[PDB]
Amino acid sequence: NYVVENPSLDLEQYAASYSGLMRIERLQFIADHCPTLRVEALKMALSFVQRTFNVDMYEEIHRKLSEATRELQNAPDPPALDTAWVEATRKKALLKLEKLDTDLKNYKGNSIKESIRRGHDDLGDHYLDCGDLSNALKCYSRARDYCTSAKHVINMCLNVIKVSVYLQNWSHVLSYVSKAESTPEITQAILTKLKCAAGLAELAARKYKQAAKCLLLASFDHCDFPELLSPSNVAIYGGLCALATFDRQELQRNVISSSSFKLFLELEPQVRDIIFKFYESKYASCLKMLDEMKDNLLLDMYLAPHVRTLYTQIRNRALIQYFSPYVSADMHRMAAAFNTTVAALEDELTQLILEGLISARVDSHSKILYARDVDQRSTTFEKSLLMGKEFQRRAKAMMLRAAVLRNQIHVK
Amino acid sequence: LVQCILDNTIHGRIDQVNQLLELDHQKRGGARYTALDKWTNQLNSLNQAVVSKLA
Repeated sequence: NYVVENPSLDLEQYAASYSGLMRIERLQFIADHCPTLRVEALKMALSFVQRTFNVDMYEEIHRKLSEATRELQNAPDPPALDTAWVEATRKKALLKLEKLDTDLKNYKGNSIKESIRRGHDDLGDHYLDCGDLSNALKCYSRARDYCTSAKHVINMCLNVIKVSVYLQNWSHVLSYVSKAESTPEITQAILTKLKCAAGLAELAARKYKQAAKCLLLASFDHCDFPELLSPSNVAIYGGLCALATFDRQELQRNVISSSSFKLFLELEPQVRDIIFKFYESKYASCLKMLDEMKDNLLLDMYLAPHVRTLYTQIRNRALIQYFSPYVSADMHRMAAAFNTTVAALEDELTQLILEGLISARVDSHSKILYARDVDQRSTTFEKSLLMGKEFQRRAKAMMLRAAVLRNQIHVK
Repeated sequence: LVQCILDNTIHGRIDQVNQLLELDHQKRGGARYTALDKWTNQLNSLNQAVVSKLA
């Protein structure tokens, strides 16, 4: 599946770009899927997990770091968790939480909807920091009841979106994105954050056409959005999905018209060249950059399974567009339009013809790919004769059915 | 030439083996037999389904 070996990831920037439990999840997966770098990834993870009083995931991360350090003590032939933290962390976490709980329950005796909603949101924020997902949800699911204003609804939607990403309840994210968008009359760019959340949720839900459409509408004025996804990965997420789903004219319009993805492409010049090479029919350089983008972004959270499908689609689409303006396309030249071998391209081309959407015939004698332009009339006549034969057969079947029903013929 | 064809400005393809640019003259004047065939197949499948459901 994944967990492959490959160097050259910059741990410092990827950890600092994100922040929150999202960063915690990013550091864990990067450590778990990138060996020969798991130690520093785990060392940086635990150094940040101990902040904001985590309880359960800390034990898992500390155990993994202890195993990783033990492994380092045998190859070139385990850290202490300082359980004083447990005594310290629990005692502080309880006292402040109990103090906050006492206030809110007293506020529940005061009966103020906004105060109850705000207090419940604060309780949910504390529970998320404590490492209590469902506990935060119930606090957030009690703040949803006591809403008063449109901004309160927007904040309610954002909190549920944030939590359901960690819970991987992407259905709750999409439902709250729709509620937050369609309701309040479709400088403060609030819809941009909602579109970014929807695109990330759709991409994690194995969707590419709508996710790219949502990501392309994301304005760069949002800038800091580290609770869900960094702008650097957002540009990459949009570019890969657009390359796999959007066709040439579809790509050119959407990227240019958005004028925020141009800024996104400036952030990631590699995908910008990939799209530009895709437009200019330089798929040889386009795909070699793609493979370079493969290893750097296959250790991504919601990308690793989907990127392989996305990259497979990109390879298919690139081949389809390349052959389209060709009558006698030499398979040598088409093979030379990439680092692939003649045999490998022939197998890839044969697979594409079997699946379709290339409409070609392979002439293995001279290794030239000839496009197929069948006469419409001949196929029409053939399938019309087949339809007439099938109609006669079905008429015979119906006449036999009528004969056996009229004569009352049935097994007793 | 590749850019122009991909922009739908050129109705034809390229023969790179012989350094040749073949353009579709589209003199057949058809595109109506396609509609006739689609109508034939769709309505015949429709009739078959109706007969199967009614029987």
